[PDB]
Amino acid sequence: VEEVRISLPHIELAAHLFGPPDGKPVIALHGWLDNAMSFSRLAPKLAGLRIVALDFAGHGHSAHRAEGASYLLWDYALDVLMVAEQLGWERFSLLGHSMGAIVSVLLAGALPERIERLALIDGLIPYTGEADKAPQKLGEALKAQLALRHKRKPVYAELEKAVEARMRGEISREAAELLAQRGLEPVPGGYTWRTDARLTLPSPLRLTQAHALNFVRSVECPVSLVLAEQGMLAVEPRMRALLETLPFERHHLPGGHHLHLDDEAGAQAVARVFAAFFAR
Amino acid sequence: SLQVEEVRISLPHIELAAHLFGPPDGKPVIALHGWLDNAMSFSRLAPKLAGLRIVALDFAGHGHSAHRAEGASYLLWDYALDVLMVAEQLGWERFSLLGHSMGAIVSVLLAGALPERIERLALIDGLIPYTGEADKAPQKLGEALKAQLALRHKRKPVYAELEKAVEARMRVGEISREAAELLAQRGLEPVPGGYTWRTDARLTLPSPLRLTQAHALNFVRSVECPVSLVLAEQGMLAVEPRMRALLETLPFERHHLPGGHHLHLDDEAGAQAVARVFAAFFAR
Amino acid sequence: MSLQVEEVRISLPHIELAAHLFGPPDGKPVIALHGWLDNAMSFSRLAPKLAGLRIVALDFAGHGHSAHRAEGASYLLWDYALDVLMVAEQLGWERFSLLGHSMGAIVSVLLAGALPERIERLALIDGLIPYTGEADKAPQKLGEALKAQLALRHKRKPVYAELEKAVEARMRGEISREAAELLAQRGLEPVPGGYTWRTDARLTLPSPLRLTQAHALNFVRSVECPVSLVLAEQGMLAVEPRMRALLETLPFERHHLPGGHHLHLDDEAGAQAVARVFAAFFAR
Amino acid sequence: SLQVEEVRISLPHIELAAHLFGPPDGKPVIALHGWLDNAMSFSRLAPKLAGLRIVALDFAGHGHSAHRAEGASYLLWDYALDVLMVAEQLGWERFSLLGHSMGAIVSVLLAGALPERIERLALIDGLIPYTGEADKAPQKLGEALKAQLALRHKRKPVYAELEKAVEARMRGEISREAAELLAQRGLEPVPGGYTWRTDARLTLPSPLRLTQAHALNFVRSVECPVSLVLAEQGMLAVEPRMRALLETLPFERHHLPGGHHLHLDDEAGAQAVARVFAAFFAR
Repeated sequence: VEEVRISLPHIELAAHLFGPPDGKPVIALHGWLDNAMSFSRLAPKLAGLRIVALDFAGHGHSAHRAEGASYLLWDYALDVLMVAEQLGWERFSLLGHSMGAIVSVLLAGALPERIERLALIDGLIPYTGEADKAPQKLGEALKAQLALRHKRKPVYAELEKAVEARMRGEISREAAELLAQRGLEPVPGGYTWRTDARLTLPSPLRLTQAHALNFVRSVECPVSLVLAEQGMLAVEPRMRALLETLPFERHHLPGGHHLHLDDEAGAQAVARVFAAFFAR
Repeated sequence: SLQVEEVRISLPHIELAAHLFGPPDGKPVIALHGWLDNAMSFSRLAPKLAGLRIVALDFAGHGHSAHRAEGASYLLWDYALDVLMVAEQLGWERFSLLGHSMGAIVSVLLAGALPERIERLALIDGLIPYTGEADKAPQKLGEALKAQLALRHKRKPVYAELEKAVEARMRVGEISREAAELLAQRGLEPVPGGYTWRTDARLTLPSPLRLTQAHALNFVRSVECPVSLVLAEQGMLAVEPRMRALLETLPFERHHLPGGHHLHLDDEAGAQAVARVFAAFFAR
Repeated sequence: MSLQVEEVRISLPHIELAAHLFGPPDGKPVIALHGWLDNAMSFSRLAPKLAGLRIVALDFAGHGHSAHRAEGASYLLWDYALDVLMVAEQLGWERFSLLGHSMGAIVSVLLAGALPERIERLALIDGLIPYTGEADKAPQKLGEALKAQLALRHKRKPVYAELEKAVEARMRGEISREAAELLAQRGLEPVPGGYTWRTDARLTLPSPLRLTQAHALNFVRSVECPVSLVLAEQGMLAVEPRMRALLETLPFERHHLPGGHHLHLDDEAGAQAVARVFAAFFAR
Repeated sequence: SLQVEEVRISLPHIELAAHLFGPPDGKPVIALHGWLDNAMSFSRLAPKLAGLRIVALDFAGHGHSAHRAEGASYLLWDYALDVLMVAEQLGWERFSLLGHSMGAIVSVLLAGALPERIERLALIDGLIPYTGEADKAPQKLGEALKAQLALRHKRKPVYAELEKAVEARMRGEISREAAELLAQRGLEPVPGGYTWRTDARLTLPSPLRLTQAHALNFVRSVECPVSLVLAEQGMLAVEPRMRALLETLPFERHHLPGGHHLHLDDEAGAQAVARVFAAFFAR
């Protein structure tokens, strides 16, 4: 049994189950618009771990949220905790990529009694926004909502065009293909990339810089952070300075933002860091 | 001869109840009530404001409005979207807001986020939310996550007798009997025991992320339209020197009136006192 | 002295309904059921005249101010029967009576024949059995139902710029002007162009599976309680003259009255006529 | 290169799960499983039907498809509507049905009601539902309504042990391998172990049965060729009314040794069903 629905009171999520049932409890959280197959290459190289690779709401094969509900970061955080409860987990670890890493940091800092450790791939804090611009951002969010019912879902008459659509938005062909297998939905024309139109909405309220700094400082468990030298630190070198103020174990590795999925090579690089980490 | 007075308003994500006051050609006003109250909050004030088309909206989870769907939150800017969507569904471009307590706070958020849309703000004994700083936000989100896990356990009181239900609404001068009776007519629901104050258990939840003090101040300083704020002499705001110091730096017109937090509902004289301010304000 | 509760939500597990409450809390418990596309104000003239009774004038799902059913749910006659039974459970009612007009009378009979230990009495207004269909046409009928379900996304609801054009629209659905007005107060919803008769597009769908004539007659035979039937001279018997003979085979009390199908709502005289019948019947 | 095998199909009112089998350009077939089963019911059969594009659909409330919304029914013609909407979502106008048990009953209803859409029926040990006449209909409606009131109270069993949950599946007759195949798509994790993911409303009795005349009228309105596989000693095969009825029908019958789940119990049983249906889809 490697593929299940997990029924929470408010939503039903999909998950793929990796590793043995006696292994260390881990939930694996993927990035924006991705899904659990983000851990195709990586989950099976971390033996000793019972890895539940969760589709976030509105991604992969998990349900779309009910009408009116938001896709904010702490809504995912609540989903993940309730997945843990529904499994009977008390303490567990989080393996996170990109947005998934950000969600993991929030949970760890909000509920340090629940999180045993963090294995994070090329993600840490959200894009932030300050109080002076907040009235303005809420207004943008309110207007984007009035346009929600007119959003488009593109259609690709053939699969290969669906795969390469995903590359122009950057990953390898095998990565795109692996995501597509869990990520595509048949429509009359052909396949579309299953998603919830609300996932493109601007947030009504970003965390300030002080909020994000406080979350990251509230983490109490060990942290292993893999940084793609062609990834996030290529896009934000102010991150470098913040990372120096933190105790997290940093490993810079070749590859891009999805280094753990692009290649067997990247995945094996990531796996060796995390296998070490999970063993101590 | 014909007057539609009670309606549903269909938003794409929720269906709300509203009571309509005034001539269909009056200045457009949406009235927003307080936490765990309902449209009858305005049952004495709205008839007294006779140039105005007042849409007295029940907020989600309140009065006769639907509860939100499973998993949806009840945050201030959730109400703000709903209110805006009500204006859309009514075909309103520009409109004014009349708000009591929490409804005043939602009004201020809306006005500061969408200055182009809000003509006027008439606020009763509310302005800014309770705020929380970033140093406690992680602990606050932990509390919210835990409260969500424990939400299953809460239950709603049942009153076998209606007078018991009104009496539970007053619990020694915070709200009058007449005020609790008016609210009770739109706020109670028959159950097997008798009556319950119709509500959503999720309205109990703590916010996962409070606005910071800086956030609250930026919203109130982004209000560009005329504002008339009425403060209850026997409420908390008119007593908070931190409120006085704030209002003194803002252009909002201010009036204090005898009475409690529900002064516009408690009796005719209060409603008329408040009417006198807002009727002059709207007549400009 | 105390203000009483007249308008409420009634929370069922799967839907939330609206009802208007008439009469003394200790009155004989009655649920009043209206016709297709009408609503609880179908009983606005008649209920106040039934002095002994505690009448819960229910909005059916998708009508008046009750919620529409969730995505994919059907509006078959027996779905209404369940909602009515669940309403009584939510009121704590063990045994109860029914007062039904048109489709409401039909639902009442289905309920009374299916669960006779709960229905004490039926008061029926110019309704008895549904339109039926035999097995030889069933595949065709389901086929039609599947095709209509596929075409349902394209249904839209008329918009009336003018309150009075929405009322006249209802007079050609025949019914007096004051009756259309009365129903319009509970049946109209504000939309951007003005007013729409609030409804669910699914109420236009054909049944996937009609009751056979034998079904209908067995539901009628299965009624165990006393039944009072009112027959409008220009109503049901003027459309289906076969009905007169079926009725002569049933122990239902029959009262022939003037007026059309909505004789209880068209005018004060119909309501007075109908009320003296039902008031006699409910005193026994 | 890699192919899409597991998918979500979005209908306006509900979201279903399906496994896709066979060549993209195959003869279009939607495969329909039986009561309380899922698409793993075809795990053995469908790979053996090589010319066919088989959309093995989880019925609402089963397998990995979503449960219906609050208040919605699980009646045979709600499944029929779903199957039709899935065909629309796939862009299929004419398509074939492969149905087991209740899946076969739903398929007959669809063919009989929309002859223009159904090209063939390949039915396994299913034909018409249990019927009930008008003289019992009020009693049945009342039982259905009393069942609805009491549904609230039922809670689903929880099996601390995965194999205890499988063994529960075994109580008609079915093999351990068929049970485990179904359990891979039909079990969900729960605080105390595992539960068979199912909607409780699936246990409710119908409010309104088809009469015998309805059922007969549906089977007799099927205008397309049908291949009916019967289990040799099943109730459908031997009850004199079913044999008598079936003798009057233009359907291609084949009685085969095996249980109600003969297409799933064992590879041998699947091969046997494959041969029949393979030939039938070739003509």
